[PDB]
Amino acid sequence: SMVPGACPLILRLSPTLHSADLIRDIDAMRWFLFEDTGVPLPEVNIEVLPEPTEKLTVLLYQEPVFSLSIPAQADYLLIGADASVVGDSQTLPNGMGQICWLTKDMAHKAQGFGLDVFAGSQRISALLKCVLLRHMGEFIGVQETRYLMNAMEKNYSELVKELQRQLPINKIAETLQRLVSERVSIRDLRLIFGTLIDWAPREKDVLMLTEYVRIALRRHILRRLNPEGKPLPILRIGEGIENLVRESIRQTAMGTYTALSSRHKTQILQLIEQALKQSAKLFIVTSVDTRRFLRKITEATLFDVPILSWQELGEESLIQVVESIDLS
Repeated sequence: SMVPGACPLILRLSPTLHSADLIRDIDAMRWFLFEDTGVPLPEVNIEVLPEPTEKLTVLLYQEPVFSLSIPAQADYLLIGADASVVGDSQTLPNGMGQICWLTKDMAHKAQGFGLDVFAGSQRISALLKCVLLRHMGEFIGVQETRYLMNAMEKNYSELVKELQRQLPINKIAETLQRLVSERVSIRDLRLIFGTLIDWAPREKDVLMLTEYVRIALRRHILRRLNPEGKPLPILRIGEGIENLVRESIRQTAMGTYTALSSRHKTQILQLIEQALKQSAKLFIVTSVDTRRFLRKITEATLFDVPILSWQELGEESLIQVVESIDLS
């Protein structure tokens, strides 16, 4: 008893909406998260609250980040879809999306528009999943990279045994973290390990190895952003900002970080945020030698905002320059 080591993931439910064949739903949820994003997740212990408040809490390493109260009338949960039908709209914490509760007739009407709607137990799964995608970078450390590299040795022994003698594990783990953080799938381990073996002796910076590994997954990146090959509602950055960041980066040579002028950071942030309010959804483009720093700036907010570059863009990808930036 009193063993050290917190519990990874645990779900607290009121017994009014419990054991409605929830186990199968959460299984089928994680068995799909795995093949969607590669990271394998741990089992989900479920706790029963002797409570009347019909509440649910999802505790992450014995510390809470999601807790919601479901009204009695709630049913036929819809999640952040179009405003065609509005039964009851709601906003989630930390900007994790918006939900909407629907009536049966409104649910059928929504289904008519080709959307999807959940009811019964599957609403719990579709909400838990929405919670997890926001916190996928938590389940990748020095101890899970080892599990992946031990699973591989079944069929790729001579590849991992050759990757090991080029990098220490505490850099492979960092690279995988930097990748899965930006919602880039890592299910193709063969290609990542190959690209890491190629460039390892020529470079000792994980922050650069990540960029090189990122260039090589153009198909696996674009196929997800732009199904059926539609033109990209892109944006662009201003040459002044590009140059400013360019000289700021070299301000330090060893740490490889950029000296920050808040009297430029703040303006860049506000100007970008205002520009996105024009409904230019995603696909901010930038120079190759700055994308990492640009994402470093934004990650504090506006998460789920892709920051691509020209190298990740195919020679014949269909483009529409919808906006441009003037600050300098």
